[PDB]
Amino acid sequence: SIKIDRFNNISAVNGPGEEDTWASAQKQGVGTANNYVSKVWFTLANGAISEVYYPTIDTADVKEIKFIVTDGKSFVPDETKDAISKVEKFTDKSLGYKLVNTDKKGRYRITKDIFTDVKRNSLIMKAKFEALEGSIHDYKLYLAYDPHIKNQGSYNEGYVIKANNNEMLMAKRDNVYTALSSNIGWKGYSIGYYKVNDIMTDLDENKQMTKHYDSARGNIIEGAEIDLTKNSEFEIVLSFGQSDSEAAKTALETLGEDYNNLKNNYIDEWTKYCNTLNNFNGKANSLYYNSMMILKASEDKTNKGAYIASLSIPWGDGQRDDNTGGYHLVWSRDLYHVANAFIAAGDVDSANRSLDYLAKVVKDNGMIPQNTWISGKPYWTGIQLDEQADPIILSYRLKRYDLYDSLVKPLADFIIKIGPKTGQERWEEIGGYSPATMAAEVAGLTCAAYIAEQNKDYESAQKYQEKADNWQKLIDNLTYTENGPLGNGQYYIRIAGLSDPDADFMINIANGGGVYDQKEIVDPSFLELVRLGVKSADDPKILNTLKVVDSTIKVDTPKGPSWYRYNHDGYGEPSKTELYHGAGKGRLWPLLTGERGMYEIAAGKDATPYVKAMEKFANEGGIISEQVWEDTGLPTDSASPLNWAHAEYVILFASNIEHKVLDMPDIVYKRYVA
Repeated sequence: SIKIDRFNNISAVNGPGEEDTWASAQKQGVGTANNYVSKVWFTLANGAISEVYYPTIDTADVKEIKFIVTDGKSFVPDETKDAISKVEKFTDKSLGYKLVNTDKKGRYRITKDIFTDVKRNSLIMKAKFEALEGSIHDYKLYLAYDPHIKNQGSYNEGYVIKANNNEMLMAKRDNVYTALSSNIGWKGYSIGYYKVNDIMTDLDENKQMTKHYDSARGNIIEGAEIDLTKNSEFEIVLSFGQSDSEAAKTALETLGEDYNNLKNNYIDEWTKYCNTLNNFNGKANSLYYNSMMILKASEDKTNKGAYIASLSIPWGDGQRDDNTGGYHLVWSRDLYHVANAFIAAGDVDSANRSLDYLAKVVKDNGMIPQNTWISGKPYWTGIQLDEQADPIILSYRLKRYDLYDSLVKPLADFIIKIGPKTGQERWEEIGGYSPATMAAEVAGLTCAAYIAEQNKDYESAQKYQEKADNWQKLIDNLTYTENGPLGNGQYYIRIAGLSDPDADFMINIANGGGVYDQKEIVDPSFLELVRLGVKSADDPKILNTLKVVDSTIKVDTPKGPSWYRYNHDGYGEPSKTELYHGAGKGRLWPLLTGERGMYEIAAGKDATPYVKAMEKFANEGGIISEQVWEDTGLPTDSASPLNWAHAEYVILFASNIEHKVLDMPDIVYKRYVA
């Protein structure tokens, strides 16, 4: 079959190396083959491949793969920080990327083509080096691969082998192996310890490879020099496997394939998917398709229906390298919104798979936990009522009345047992009576009653609706203050702790936000009331709240308007030069710009400016972050892409064209807002 020869000629010294961190969460791009066979996902940041996942979407194995160039005499620039990167996709209907990194000093230029092998688990990167000033022979090019197998940078075992006369740098941890190869091979290799004797450190001192270790374990960096005199353009392949032979064999198969063929196959698969989506009479734009592919690419390929929140590690630069994947979890709320985008786009199958995933969760838990791993196992144990309701609402829109016994009834019964109060509202920080959460509960029980009737369970149907009607009539008395310190004192507050929104009640804001009276805090989430058809867009209580919200937490950035989640939000960078580590300052959410746009449509007004604002908030790669700065409207180091925000953009974009709220459950609207 294959002839692999391993050798341990020289082991690295003075390990295990210093501790590491993940890459910046601001991504230039994300991708994966549009099939379930190729279980590899990649992300791009700062002009280079950042985290790479295998064999599941919540299993990061790589921190970075970047190029380092030097003249072998003095300067040593790291492309990820000493060069300007420009990103563009192969086409508007494929998650394939081209990167052009131009040295800030204009000495060199590196161009990359990145995508995966549709048939096997391998990441491909074609690259070419160009000498802008002087001659190419005056430069040295080195590749630095940083493996963080199974979500951790420490204790990574690195070594070198030879598969069919092909020198591959190997890395392993438990059952996960990686193989790094070159179509033209390496001019030299070395596996050293991070910040000790790694390729980067070796160059800072010698500006050329001095060490050539072929073994190491800990926080390692697998470096290699590219023989430029042999070819300024080459192909780098990274394969994965559950063994040395598998990884190596996979790399050999990918390398043996014709480049253009692999690339075209990758693009065609993605294009095929895009062309299956509604184009809205030719109005569908690039951001629409980009958003839909990103969502499509956010599903685990083993646990189908498991869509994650974001394929990034927020403020990763400041996060320690051990076990990280906060946004790599499944939230019923985010999944619900993502499913709505798939529905709006015409990909009903994807929405149903996500619903069936949730049905599986309810079967094993009897309810929806705060969030779960992609496997379906519960993670956090917070109690969010809105999360118990959304799957019911989705069951209704997908007309999946077959899930009544396994999904609808258990969740509806659970909600009636503990509602209308919630353990925590959608920001997952505080409990009480929330207009957004109660809106979800009313909509969910109404949809549950509808489905119960379809199943001829009239007893439950009546029970559910009666509860829904009762809670709907109490929303105002429980969350609408008329004694607030803001504006005219009349508005829905973020959340009430007691059964009287006019009473005094101190709450503790998360992330070091401080202590304030419930009446001092407003949250744009109240618009969920109208979004779900629980309240009319022209209800004077809604308008009154809007005045207070825009006077306190609205900001017109040079990219357009956006809003904070609520006053005194601390979930974000404390300053422009500091990363979020638990206590800082919450920034603007393009997600909320989209939600306001959706409300405007409900109010019978043009939402184009909100569509345009979201478009400008997206970066060069068409990726929308969770948060953006108030002064420039540019992305912070928050999670990106924020799948929920892309889903919101898709729904807003489409809704603004149809002139109606495409994801609002009609029976709820007809009963309360019509």
